[PDB]
Amino acid sequence: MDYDFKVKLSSERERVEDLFEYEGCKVGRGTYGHVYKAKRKDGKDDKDYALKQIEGTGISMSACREIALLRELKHPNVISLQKVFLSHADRKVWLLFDYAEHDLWHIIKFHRASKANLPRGMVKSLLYQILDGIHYLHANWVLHRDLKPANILVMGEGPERGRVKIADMGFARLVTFWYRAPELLLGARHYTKAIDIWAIGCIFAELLTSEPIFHCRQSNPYHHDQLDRIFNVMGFPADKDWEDIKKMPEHSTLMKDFRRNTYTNCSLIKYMEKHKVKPDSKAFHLLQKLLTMDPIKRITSEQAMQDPYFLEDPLPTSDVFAGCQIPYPKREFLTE
Amino acid sequence: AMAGNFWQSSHYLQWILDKQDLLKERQKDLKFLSEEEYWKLQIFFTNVIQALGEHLKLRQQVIATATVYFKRFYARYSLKSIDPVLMAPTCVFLASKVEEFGVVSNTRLIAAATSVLKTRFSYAFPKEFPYRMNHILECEFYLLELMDCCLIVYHPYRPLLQYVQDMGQEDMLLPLAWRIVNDTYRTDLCLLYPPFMIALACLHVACVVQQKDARQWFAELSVDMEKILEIIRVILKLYEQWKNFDERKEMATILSKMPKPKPPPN
Ligand SMILES: N#Cc1cc(C(=O)N2CCC[C@H](c3ccnc(N4CC[C@@H](F)C4)n3)C2)c[nH]1
Repeated sequence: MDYDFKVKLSSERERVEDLFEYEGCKVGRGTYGHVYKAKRKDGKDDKDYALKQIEGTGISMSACREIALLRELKHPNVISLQKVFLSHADRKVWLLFDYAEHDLWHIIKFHRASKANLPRGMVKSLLYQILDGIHYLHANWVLHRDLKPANILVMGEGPERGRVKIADMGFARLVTFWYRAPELLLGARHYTKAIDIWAIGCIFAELLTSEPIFHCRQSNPYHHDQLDRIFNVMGFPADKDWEDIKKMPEHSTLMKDFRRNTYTNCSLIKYMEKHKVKPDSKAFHLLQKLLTMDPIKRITSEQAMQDPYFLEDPLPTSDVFAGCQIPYPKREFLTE
Repeated sequence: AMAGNFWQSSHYLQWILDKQDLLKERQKDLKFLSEEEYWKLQIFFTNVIQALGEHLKLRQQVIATATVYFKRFYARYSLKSIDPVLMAPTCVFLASKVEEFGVVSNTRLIAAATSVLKTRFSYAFPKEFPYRMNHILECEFYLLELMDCCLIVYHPYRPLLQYVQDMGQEDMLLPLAWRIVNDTYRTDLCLLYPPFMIALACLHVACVVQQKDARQWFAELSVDMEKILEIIRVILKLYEQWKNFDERKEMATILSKMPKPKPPPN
């Protein structure tokens, strides 16, 4: 390499640890890496930032995907990438984002805790915004591949108050499956838009009841205990309800392991009736159209946004909290 | 993924460069090489990337993306900053990750780079490929940042296919038009014009070559026909340069004239 070019780039190169204060402030840890609540060292801001060090060294397929996609995506309901820091010394990649004080995992947990011890259309506004962002991704032929409450962020106090931000575009491809569509559990060889739509339905049922609808206990692309949990809620799919179930790679394993009569009184109706959600409501009918067993018989995000449920009072708001003092506590830190 | 997003893409907003801006930056290297030698070098490394991509059984879109990263890097930087011989396989490696093909193994990437230069490019490289995976991974950090992380690249193959489908002359013209699209990578066209425009220009030359009358179809397009004629001229010019250029006899000398990296203080 040219020495003059090397020293000049090194001098210009902005360092993550010189620009931000984040040590000790880790709010998340997972396969995606480490997320921190950061503050600018120069003080010409006072804003809070989400700073992510990507898992592993170098440009992984996952890091590659998130950087490539976030660089092109511009939607109010999809988290915006602001900066990329390439820590040359240790081959670590850091990503700068605005800080979302809340996420759907923490909000749902708060409600679940309260039951053991949601203003008008907060659930509806969260749904419309989740749908809106996924619709923009699907329009641009981008699949989330791993939608779940933890990566559905929601902004706290500030100019974007109560706005949904879809996070983690790094699920690249070549122990919990509560949000995996039934076709994936039967060895479907591709990710599709309907897989993200199935996932949105699980979040919608979790927002309406506080419980993960397909909550199942803890390598093989076929998961029995999870498929059993799906049938306990939905029921066993009739031949007419999903004709291409026969075409799934794990179909004869499903026939060997399961029996239609086990789930004879199982329906989404009976499940939501127990969780005090009226089956004749417009919220139920929309939920049912998202939670369809057959991926080809599953509604689209564009179609979901046109549902009359969004026209029914109250209308969705741009601020899911709608003025109301956010009862949710701020995100607590971790220790590594 | 990001299909009809061209007018809102990083590619359009940042990587459709001004020709005078491009030539101005090139002047640093036009001290060591003539304009003709610079073009001949840019044709050469386009052919190296293509041979590398073939060896790794990679799709054309991966090769085309690799070529664009390479072109983009040397549009802003000099041939001395990073060795293009290290840069070309680095571009292939990153383009396969971006394009969801996979991560080419350390052994396989270095062996493809070694075998390709030894068997197919021995006229220009007497020595064996000298770089190791640590050099490729290092160069990758540099290429990534000195492109502003702009990884999504639009090519003319996608619009070309739509164009010949509309025409209904897929069987007759697509093999030739597609070939001409490959040839436009020997030139700066990808850095100056939107991909659909290069596709229309390539389809036009293919129509001329095969004597297919598409005047009406072309008149029915809402496009700046002057911009298409500019691209066509570059394509016709490329074929005269192709005829008058023998890379096998001229490339070892053109590579020696090229500027080399200043070493660290010793
Ligand atoms: N990438 C990613 C990702 C995060 C999570 C996740 O489990 N959670 C819960 C714990 C707090 C995490 C958080 C908080 C604020 N911002 C971000 N961001 C900002 C953009 C992205 F880095 C995630 N993350 C969210 C799943 N995938």
